[PDB]
Amino acid sequence: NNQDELKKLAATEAAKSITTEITLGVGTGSTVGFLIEELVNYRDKIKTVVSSSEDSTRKLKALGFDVVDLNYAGEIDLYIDGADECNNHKELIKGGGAALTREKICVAAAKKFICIIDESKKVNTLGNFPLPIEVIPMARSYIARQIVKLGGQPVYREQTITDNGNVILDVYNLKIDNPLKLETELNQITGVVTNGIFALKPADTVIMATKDSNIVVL
Amino acid sequence: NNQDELKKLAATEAAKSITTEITLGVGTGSTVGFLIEELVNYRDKIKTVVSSSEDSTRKLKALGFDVVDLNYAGEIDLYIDGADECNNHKELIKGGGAALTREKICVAAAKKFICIIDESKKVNTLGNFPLPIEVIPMARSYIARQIVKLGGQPVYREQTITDNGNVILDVYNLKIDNPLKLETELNQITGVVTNGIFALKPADTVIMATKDSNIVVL
Ligand SMILES: O=C[C@H](O)CO
Ligand code: NA
Repeated sequence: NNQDELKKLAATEAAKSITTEITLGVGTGSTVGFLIEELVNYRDKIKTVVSSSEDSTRKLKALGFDVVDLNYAGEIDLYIDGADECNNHKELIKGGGAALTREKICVAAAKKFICIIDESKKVNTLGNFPLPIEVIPMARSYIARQIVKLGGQPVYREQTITDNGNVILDVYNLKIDNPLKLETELNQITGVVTNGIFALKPADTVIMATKDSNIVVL
Repeated sequence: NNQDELKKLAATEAAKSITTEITLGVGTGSTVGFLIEELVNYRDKIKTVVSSSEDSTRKLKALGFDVVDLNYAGEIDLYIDGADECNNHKELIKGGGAALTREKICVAAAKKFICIIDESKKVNTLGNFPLPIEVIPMARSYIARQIVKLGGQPVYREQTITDNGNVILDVYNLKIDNPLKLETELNQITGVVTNGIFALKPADTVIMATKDSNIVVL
């Protein structure tokens, strides 16, 4: 297997979109890890870095990058991040491992979002990967009940805490054939901070490393 | 303290709805302070107490009530709270005391929501009192910009952190003629934790103390 080589390929290809002086936004996760290492070749163009997690921030600072709060940066020119799932319309499930809320905020504040994935993330319909939802701890049980009513199977990630001080519910069993509609419905549930459907603002570009080490750009 | 007398009047009237043994939900603020005080008369009827703020929890425990986390309380039977504004359809603006998120969660989980106000909170169109919006800190400026596109004037509430570790934007200039629509569209903004429009789940009962010390029930 060469999943790491595919991740590195997609990350290396994406970094080439850094062609001018920008405020760069950086995702979280294993694929982004390869992207972060590649950024040492673009120091002349990276004016400002905004980070979606403390894990990414730690890695970026170790490489000599000046990571600033989004409030100080204003807007991101280019945000680069991975995904758990990507469908045929560049709509994503994100937030599996960490950073759901700040990743979604970074995407919102970014003029361009490039998603980097290996082929295993590519699906026709979202939902096989469980949907992460970050929730206010006090509302966890109420929200789980409302998700049951929506047809999902909610599970509490017991003892997990986000860097926003919140908890996570994973939703299993969902066939998400209408991402726009379900992302909207979940946003309406009191106590939901963020849900992991990235559809209302999808990826602008998807760089996919294929099983044969080719690059396909959606 | 004429207004204080009106608030005590409204709170005393609401407390009389505690007729059977219930799971009680407690709001936040000066009006609720008079209700909490009155709760000593209803001890034998209050099995469980859920609190909407740390401030209310300290007060409730100072009077020897057992404050119970909503997750093991399950469903609130009766929630009593105040508001910043109440229109003609029992749709509210809340969050002047910065506790809107947990208050909104309590309302969602409550079988009956009783809102207690003096007549100065009664309006025909919501929005003259600034709409509070709880916001993930890193998303503050981004959200401020989006609020401007909705015709609002966002002002960061200085030196204020919520029980949930978040910041508040107070939004001026909105004429909220369709609170259901605006509440829905603010829920769609990435980084918004809770907005202070209580309309999709309005109050079930409003108890209003008028300027001539009478009680009007809406
Ligand atoms: O405490 C002040 C306001 O009633 C918050 O809703
Ligand atoms: Na939200």
